[PDB]
Amino acid sequence: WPFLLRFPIGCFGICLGLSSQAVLWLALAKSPATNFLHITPLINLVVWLFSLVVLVSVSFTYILKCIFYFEAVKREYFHPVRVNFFFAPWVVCMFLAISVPPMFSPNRKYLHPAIWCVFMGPYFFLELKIYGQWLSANPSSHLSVVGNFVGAILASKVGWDEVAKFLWAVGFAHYLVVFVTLYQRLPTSEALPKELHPVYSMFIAAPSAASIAWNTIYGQFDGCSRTCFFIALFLYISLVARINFFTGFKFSVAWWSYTFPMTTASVATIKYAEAVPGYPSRALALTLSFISTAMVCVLFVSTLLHAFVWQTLFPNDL
Amino acid sequence: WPFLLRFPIGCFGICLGLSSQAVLWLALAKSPATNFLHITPLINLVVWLFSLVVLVSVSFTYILKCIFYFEAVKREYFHPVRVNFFFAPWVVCMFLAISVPPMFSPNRKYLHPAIWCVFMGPYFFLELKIYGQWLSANPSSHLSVVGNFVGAILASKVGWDEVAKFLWAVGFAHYLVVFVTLYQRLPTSEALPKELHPVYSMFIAAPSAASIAWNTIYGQFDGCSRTCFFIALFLYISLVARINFFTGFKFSVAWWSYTFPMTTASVATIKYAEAVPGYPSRALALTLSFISTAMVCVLFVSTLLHAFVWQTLFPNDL
Amino acid sequence: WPFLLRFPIGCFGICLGLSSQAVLWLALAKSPATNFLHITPLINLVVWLFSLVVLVSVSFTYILKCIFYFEAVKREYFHPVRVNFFFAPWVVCMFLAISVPPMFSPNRKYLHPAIWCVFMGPYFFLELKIYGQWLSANPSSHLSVVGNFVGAILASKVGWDEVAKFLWAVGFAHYLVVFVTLYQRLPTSEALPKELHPVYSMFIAAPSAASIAWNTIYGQFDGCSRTCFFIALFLYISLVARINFFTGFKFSVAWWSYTFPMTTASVATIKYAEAVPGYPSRALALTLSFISTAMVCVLFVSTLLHAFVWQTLFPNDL
Ligand SMILES: CC(C)CCC[C@@H](C)[C@H]1CC[C@H]2[C@@H]3CC=C4C[C@@H](OC(=O)CCC(=O)O)CC[C@]4(C)[C@H]3CC[C@]12C
Ligand SMILES: CC(C)CCC[C@@H](C)[C@H]1CC[C@H]2[C@@H]3CC=C4C[C@@H](OC(=O)CCC(=O)O)CC[C@]4(C)[C@H]3CC[C@]12C
Ligand SMILES: CC(C)CCC[C@@H](C)[C@H]1CC[C@H]2[C@@H]3CC=C4C[C@@H](OC(=O)CCC(=O)O)CC[C@]4(C)[C@H]3CC[C@]12C
Ligand SMILES: [Cl-]
Ligand SMILES: [Cl-]
Ligand SMILES: [Cl-]
Ligand SMILES: [Cl-]
Ligand SMILES: [Cl-]
Ligand SMILES: [Cl-]
Repeated sequence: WPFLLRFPIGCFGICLGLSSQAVLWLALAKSPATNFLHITPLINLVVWLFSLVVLVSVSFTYILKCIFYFEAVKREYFHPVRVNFFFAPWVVCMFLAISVPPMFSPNRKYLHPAIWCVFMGPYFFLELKIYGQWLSANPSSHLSVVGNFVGAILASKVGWDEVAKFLWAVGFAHYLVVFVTLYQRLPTSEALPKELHPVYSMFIAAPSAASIAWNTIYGQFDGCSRTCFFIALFLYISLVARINFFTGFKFSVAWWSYTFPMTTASVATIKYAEAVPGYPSRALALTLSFISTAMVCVLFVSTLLHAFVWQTLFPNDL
Repeated sequence: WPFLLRFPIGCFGICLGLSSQAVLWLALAKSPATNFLHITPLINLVVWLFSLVVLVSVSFTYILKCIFYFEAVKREYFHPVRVNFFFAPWVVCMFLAISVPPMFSPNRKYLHPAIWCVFMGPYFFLELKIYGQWLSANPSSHLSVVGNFVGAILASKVGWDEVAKFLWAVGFAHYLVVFVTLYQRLPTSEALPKELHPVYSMFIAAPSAASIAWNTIYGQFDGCSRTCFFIALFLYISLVARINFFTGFKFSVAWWSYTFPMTTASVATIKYAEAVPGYPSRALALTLSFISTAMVCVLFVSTLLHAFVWQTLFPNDL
Repeated sequence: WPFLLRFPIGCFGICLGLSSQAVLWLALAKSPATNFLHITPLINLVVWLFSLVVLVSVSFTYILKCIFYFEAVKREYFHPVRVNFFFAPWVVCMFLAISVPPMFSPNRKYLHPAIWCVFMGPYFFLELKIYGQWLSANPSSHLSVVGNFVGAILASKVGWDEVAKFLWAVGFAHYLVVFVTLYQRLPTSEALPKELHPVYSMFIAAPSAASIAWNTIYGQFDGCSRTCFFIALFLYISLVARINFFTGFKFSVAWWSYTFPMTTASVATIKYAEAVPGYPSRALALTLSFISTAMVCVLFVSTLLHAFVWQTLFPNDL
């Protein structure tokens, strides 16, 4: 009935809509293969702050939710679906950490190693606790895959090359089982808003994160980064082709969780253009970046215009 | 009751018996490690034409089947087993495309790129349609594995090295799930003609096709091509050892679908001899090629002598 | 009722407690990264003989068991759990073969190839027979994984580099399915002595054996050996963290089968220190070796003091 009680966790995904984008506009300002466009770095300055403000506000309201109604938090945690959203704040904070604007650090040779330890203490603690709790047959909504690759990226950025290999191995081990189990029962059309958002978006995006983590850790675009990227591209093509355009769709706030895969799948190709200099690669990167940015912007406008003039966004007594 | 109605799709496999062989006799005429044998290229000329004629005749009779009795085609398509034979004509045509005799093209530096696009338009269309139809728990008789590796070979031959990597990645992704699911319930003895031919032959042959596609695309026999080939060899050894010779077997026209794996597993070793010059490798390649050719020839003679003098080959009202 | 009838097969695991250790004390006497410690080779001399004596005695009593009560052997073999112990003698003998003290062979450039063939005749025969018997849905207690990597190590030591690749490929193929199937139902706490010892120890140790076999066969610590080792380390960390220390545990003779994984996971890190010269790697190797040796010694003392003064070690009429 009150505002605090009627608050879904999916609001974390809203941050995932923006923070990942904050990465891409940095790459377009520093990509050696995209110097034809005069993309000023100032475009990155007015996105990182917005993402940080959104994260701060959402974390604030969630903490105010926990301090008052603990029974709601306990009920939400003990769910077969909503567990995957408990890794969201760490991932969003890590994506914000990677994309610091150049103005803050004139010489960012290496970031201080405190942030990585601070952000992987609780992450491994929560992951181990969740896995142990669930272990005591569909092990697809209780294992984390995306966080390991982002952590490998962060560790490589900090300066611990050796550490990031462990995270990459753990992420690969956790991803193989999920890919084996889930692919046989992949959701069909007219099921995107059918209470599966925390699961099927971070399964077509993790293949792309590996293509970035491996390239960052090794520095050479070998065959390892040229296969996971193509697997992600094939999945993207399958989703684009199989969807039913004739049936159509209706607006939902839950669509914000499906913008992360296509947003993180364009930095992969913009970092792939650097390896193979050619017209098709640059055209593909540009068109994917354009469509991702346009969809993000139109979704933001729609959710802004559907929240203030009308007060029907928040469901009551879920 | 009539000839047109009583016509199984497995006739496509007959082409798979010959066209793949047309590849091998080309390799034996150009293998640098098999120049001791004075294998004239003329042996390849009188096999490619035969395979093309067989394909033309079988395609003709199948088209005449479709134009008259559409209900039979609809019933055959909506089956849990017979779907896998709907990828056969494209694979056979592609194998015929790879093994063009040298006489036709005096300087075959690169084939024209039209053929690959013409042959992968419908192939991807059909694969996507079939997967989407089945998705809407044994996902082993509705996914294609062999076609991707042959397409990678064809794309590498044409001149698009970059394209063939995508097909290789897709084939690997589709093969891993099939290998995981099927290996736990591998068919036992006295079950080869038990209505499973479209499935278990293209599971012990796809591991060998990768060893050829990777070598062709990269040009160096690295460790990637030295593991899938050994997996295929181990599967071959298991089939040879476990089969019950005491029980015996009876002649069946359906045996023509099991000659493709051993035929395509000998070009792998004849292209593996080129990497490691040694007596055991050459002996293994020669003996596998000999046994495959002998079995193909004896099967052809048996099916020819069991078709004209006696009119009991075609079952009535399946 | 009699001694011969009341004899479990798990006694083979006792040899696995010692023979693997005989390897480690050899490495500490020859590791270029552990020359600070003045570890004399004499420590290896008084362990290999002990392991050989234990193996001889246990094999003797098991043969005397088979010659008298064949029905007991038949009943033990036809069990859903006890099959995995039928590969133990070959593995222990192979581990004894690898760790021959230097004094016996002044110039051990290459071992004679007879031993490998003698030890892989029966091994492949038994593996194929067991797989064929079981095939005619939890395929986790009838497939062998560890033996292939040890065989690859032995073949590389003998001088047949090419042969050991086949064993590595077979081991990888058999391990992938086991890892996929078993990881979803990994045993929880208070279940280590719950009649699962032949299964869950050789699943957290096989990942480490690959890191040694690949390094031995190729001679360069590439990325292949730096991922399976980390997977094994992650599994080790998960076991250490998740176990319930508050509940405690009671002594059991069956604990001897769980000392093999941590014993074979320390030679991996002592051979990993040679690739990356650094303080953390050496400290990790030293502490793992110390804890493994201490646990082995305390378990041996406990099982010696629980066998002679008290006669309650052997259960009657299992
Ligand atoms: C969707 C993603 C996140 C899951 C991971 C899929 C893997 C099964 C793929 C991705 C990268 C692929 C590997 C990429 C790099 C190599 C090394 C590669 O080396 C070469 O490229 C040949 C010679 C050279 O250039 O070094 C040989 C194949 C192999 C092992 C590939 C095998 C299959 C791998 C491991
Ligand atoms: C039956 C087939 C079709 C399925 C594919 C099985 C894969 C799981 C195998 C086949 C090739 C193997 C890879 C082959 C090549 C490499 C790179 C390889 O590089 C080396 O050979 C070491 C140093 C060098 O020579 O480069 C390290 C292991 C690895 C990744 C192997 C890991 C396991 C792979 C991917
Ligand atoms: C727990 C174990 C026993 C199961 C095996 C897990 C595999 C899926 C892992 C282990 C080694 C990994 C491979 C290790 C070596 C390579 C080649 C590697 O080459 C590089 O390291 C980049 C450039 C170079 O240094 O050669 C690229 C990734 C890849 C294929 C890795 C992909 C994933 C592999 C095959
Ligand atoms: Cl970036
Ligand atoms: Cl996740
Ligand atoms: Cl060829
Ligand atoms: Cl297929
Ligand atoms: Cl050793
Ligand atoms: Cl085992």
